[PDB]
Parts: sequence; structure tokens; C-alpha cells
Amino acid sequence: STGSATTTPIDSLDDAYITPVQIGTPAQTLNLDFDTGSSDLWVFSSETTASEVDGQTIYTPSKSTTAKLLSGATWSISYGDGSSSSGDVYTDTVSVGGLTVTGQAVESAKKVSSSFTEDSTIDGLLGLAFSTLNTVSPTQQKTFFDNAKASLDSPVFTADLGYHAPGTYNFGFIDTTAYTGSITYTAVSTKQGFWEWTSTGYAVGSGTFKSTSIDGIADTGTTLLYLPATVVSAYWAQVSGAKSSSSVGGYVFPCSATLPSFTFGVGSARIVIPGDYIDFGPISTGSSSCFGGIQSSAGIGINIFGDVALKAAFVVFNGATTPTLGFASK
Ligand SMILES: O[C@H]1C[C@H]2CC[C@@H](C1)N2Cc1ccccc1
Repeated sequence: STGSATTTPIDSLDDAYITPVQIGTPAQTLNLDFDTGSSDLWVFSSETTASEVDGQTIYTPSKSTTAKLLSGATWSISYGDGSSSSGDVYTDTVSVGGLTVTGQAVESAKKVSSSFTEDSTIDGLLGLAFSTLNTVSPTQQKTFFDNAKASLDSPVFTADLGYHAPGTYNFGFIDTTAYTGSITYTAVSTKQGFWEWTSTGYAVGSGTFKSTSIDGIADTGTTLLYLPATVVSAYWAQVSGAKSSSSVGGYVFPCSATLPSFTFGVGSARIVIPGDYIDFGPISTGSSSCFGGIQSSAGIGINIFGDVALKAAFVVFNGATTPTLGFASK
């Protein structure tokens, strides 16, 4: 089997991407944030505290003929940005892009933090990191990808995120029309439950490539590119007037600037992030200070290849017995 679903930016900045997901019988379609940095499929629901729902579409298990309470199971998750959610668990039929899993754990939110209530466009998350990170207790649950394995033609999914445009998540096949050149594969460590890999270095604009190992994760659920302070300082030193602002919480730059590209290494291959991808616009409406898309990972404890980096590439998440990542230009 395969599946193919379109993913759409939630706003003009590509802050996140939503993908329609069918849950239950008859189908209830919710728009989920596919997150390769977490392992829970959780939704706004009929159980979510009413004052914490503002515009989201909810999953109502009582209206699904295939929903069953997963008796005793609870979940609670905290993300890298300080956001959180928790609740109870149902199993139900979940379909993405024509690919169906029966008996998927659907984690029903009873509580969500402010960042979720305040985002009407995101109805929940669909985690695509390794199932070892799933938070359900006392019986840990599998991701949608882990459950779909074995029906897939090839044990893979691909992320093809758009710049200010829709893109695609595919399950079970490589679309050889979706990228240019060849795919470069690189080793993955699953020790922390992430799609963790080691970039071979970087370049700023037209500058020379610096060969240096940068461990980090491929995380579709993180907006920005978070890299070591040395690398990030080297990038922003090429933008006149750029500075790190403690008040704003990262590097800002004059909105009148033209940003240089940023290149990262994948083995002997190179992925080039155009400068325009690194512009996240005014820090507040009407400001001439713009927020940078490359930020320091110091304090976060891991480097994160988030959407800024991933949307410059066609990315293969290879879930074979020995997982690997692949990157191609597009
Ligand atoms: O206050 C809420 C949380 C954030 C910041 C503004 C708006 C509502 N959300 C945009 C956003 C969504 C997904 C990822 C990154 C940013």
C-alpha cells in the first residue's frame, strides 16, 4: 500500500504545515501537524476543556462506530517550545492520503496549553519520530508510520515541504519526479528516539564550505533551523545590522536586508537554503526589525534541522531495519 497527502502552510510565514487526516467511521477529517520530532498522534476532541478550544475541528469518538476506549491509558507531552497537552486514548481507524491503519492509538486531549488553543488552524499532531518516544502509559503505543509498516510497498515516508506553497507527505514510495539529481543517504541514530543524523558542514552565501560534524535531528514540527552558536554567528555576521536580541529571543536583522543563502552538507552532497527562506518577517506588526530563520541551539541541548532546512530538500525517512535519512535537491 501507499499514501499521498498534500501539506499546506498554516500562514504566510510557513510557521507550520497541516495535513488532512481521516479518523473514525464515518470519517472525521482533522488537519494535523505532522511532526518527525515526536511520537504521539493527539487531537482536539469532544473531551477537550471547552475554554481551551477556539476554532479547532474536534474528534468525537462517540460518533465513530470503530472507536474504542483504550481502557486505563493516559498520555501527557511537553514540547521543546514549552507547549503541552494531555488526555486519554481511543483506538480507531486513521487514514492519510488513502493509506489506512486500523487500531491506531488516537490520543484525545483533555487539556492543551495556550499555544495550541491560540492556533485555530492545527487540530492536533501526528508524530513520526520513533515509537520509543510515545508518551502513552502504561502501555506505550506505536506511531501511524510504525503501524503502517509492514502494509507499505517500501518502509519509508517522504517530506516535500513547500516554501510559501503546499507540499506533500508520501508513505510507502519515493516519487522520483519530485526531486532533481540523486538522493544522498546518511546514517541515523535512534538512541534518543529522533531522526538524528550528522551533517558534514556548512557554508554561508558564496563562502567556502566548512567541513565540520553537526549532529542534529530532522524535525518537521520545528519551524526554524537551530545550529551551534559558532555557525549561527558566522551566518549573521554576513548581514549588516543583524544582532542577537535577548528581548526578542534570538537573532534579528533589518527588514531592508537581502539575506545570504545557507548550505548544509549531507555526506559529499550539499543542500542550499535560499536567503529568502531565512526571513521570518517583522518581529511585530509594522516593525522594521525582522526575525531570523537560523537561530542558536545553545540551551536546547540538540541541533534541529526544522522546516527552514527541510523545505529546501526532498527528504526520505527510511524506516528499514537500519533507518537512514535521504536528502535530494528539488
Ligand atoms: O501564540 C500562538 C503560537 C504561535 C505564535 C503565534 C501563533 C499563535 N502561533 C504560530 C505558530 C504556529 C506553529 C508553529 C510556530 C508558530
